[PDB]
Amino acid sequence: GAMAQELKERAKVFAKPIGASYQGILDQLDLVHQAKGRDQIAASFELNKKINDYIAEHPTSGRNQALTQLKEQVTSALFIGKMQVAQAGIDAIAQTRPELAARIFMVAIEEANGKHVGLTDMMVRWANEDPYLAPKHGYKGETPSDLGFDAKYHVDLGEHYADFKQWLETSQSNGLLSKATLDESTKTVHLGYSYQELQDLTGAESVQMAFYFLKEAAKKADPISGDSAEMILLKKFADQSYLSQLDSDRMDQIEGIYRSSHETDIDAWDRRYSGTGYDELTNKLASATGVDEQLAVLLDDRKGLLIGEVHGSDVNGLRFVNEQMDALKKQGVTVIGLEHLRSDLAQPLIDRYLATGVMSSELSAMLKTKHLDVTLFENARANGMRIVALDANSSAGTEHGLMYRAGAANNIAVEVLQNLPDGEKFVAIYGKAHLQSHKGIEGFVPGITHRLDLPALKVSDSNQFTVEQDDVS
Repeated sequence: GAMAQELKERAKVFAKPIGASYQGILDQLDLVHQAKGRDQIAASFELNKKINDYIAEHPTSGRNQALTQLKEQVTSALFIGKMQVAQAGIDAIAQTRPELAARIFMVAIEEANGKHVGLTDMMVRWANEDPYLAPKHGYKGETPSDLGFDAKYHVDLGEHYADFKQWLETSQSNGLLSKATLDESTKTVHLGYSYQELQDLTGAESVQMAFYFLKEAAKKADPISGDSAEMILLKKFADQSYLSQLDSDRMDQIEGIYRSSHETDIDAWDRRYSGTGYDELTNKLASATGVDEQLAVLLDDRKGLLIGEVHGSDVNGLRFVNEQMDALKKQGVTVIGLEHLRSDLAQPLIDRYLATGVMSSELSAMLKTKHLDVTLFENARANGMRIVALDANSSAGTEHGLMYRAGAANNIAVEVLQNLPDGEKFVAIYGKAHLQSHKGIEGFVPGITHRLDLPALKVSDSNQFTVEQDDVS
């Protein structure tokens, strides 16, 4: 009958029933109403995204222009006054990455107040050109709370589930990969390790095998793009909380790189370790014969030592520290720094060994991977010294990836080696890649040497120290 369907129709023209995607907008509004600080800003950006997503799927919906005005009101409230100066860049990122735009938005507020001018454009340029800041969906859905750890990935293995299960349980029976839980019902694995942390445990054949089937499983999920296995795991199987952690940390490092370029006194460094300062130091160091009085020159009002090693053999640093450890102890050295290990996981393992005297399996696997002598850790514990890991959690094809690592290594070196107890020196071992400063078109990052006010050193097979010159194009 013509009656009804018509009666049904204007029941809709008046009060249209709440759809599944309009409800998401109505719920997103409640977040804008209740949230404070940065969360409220991010919610507003997420609101605009859900509005823009709604209009695309539903062009003829009558809610469009009502939502369009709503988006206008929100956008105007956000970028009022001096905030419109960087509106274009931020709002462009907010179209795909609301939470990332919010972090930059907070910086833009401080820059509207005169603080750290130029940081906003730097963080925008990074978010547009650095692949690691590209839109990363990750895994969204049901996540277990039974885990005794914070899962970084939720990888669906599929056909490689059987082979992964074997090498995982083989590793867990050896005290490796403890933070990992399987689920055959979904054939997924709740992994608590990053791509970088697994790579430092590949010294054990059991882990490297499981690492293989993991990387292969990711390539099955996305063989159409040019993304590496590491990138796929982030875009497809990464935990949402972990992605927020990575984005937050990566924003902090850019801000760290920014402040390093203005506040680090390079003028004093070049006067002390370059030109005349380099000549005065080299000649005074050359006059010293034997190990002990050479260390006296190098630690003459200097917080520590920076010895460099390059790729291949080149391990005089690791050899000198192990053999002449008490010679360092005499000079006041109490800390030994290694760039060979990543701080986030290696440091609790090292501290537990230095305290109990028992080396865990996970630490033993790391030492095997990085070809580190266990005798070093034994002599360090016997001498009451502390070994610290100095590497960041970054990758080993853009320039931004190298600048991130160079800056993140600086922050680690600062929070560990810069402010030791008065009288305590240190001996850190870096590659010659970080003892130098990064001078690229896309930015500048001061080297470890600059932020720690120390020269770059090189020790020969005859235990003779020579001061390396700064690499400047």
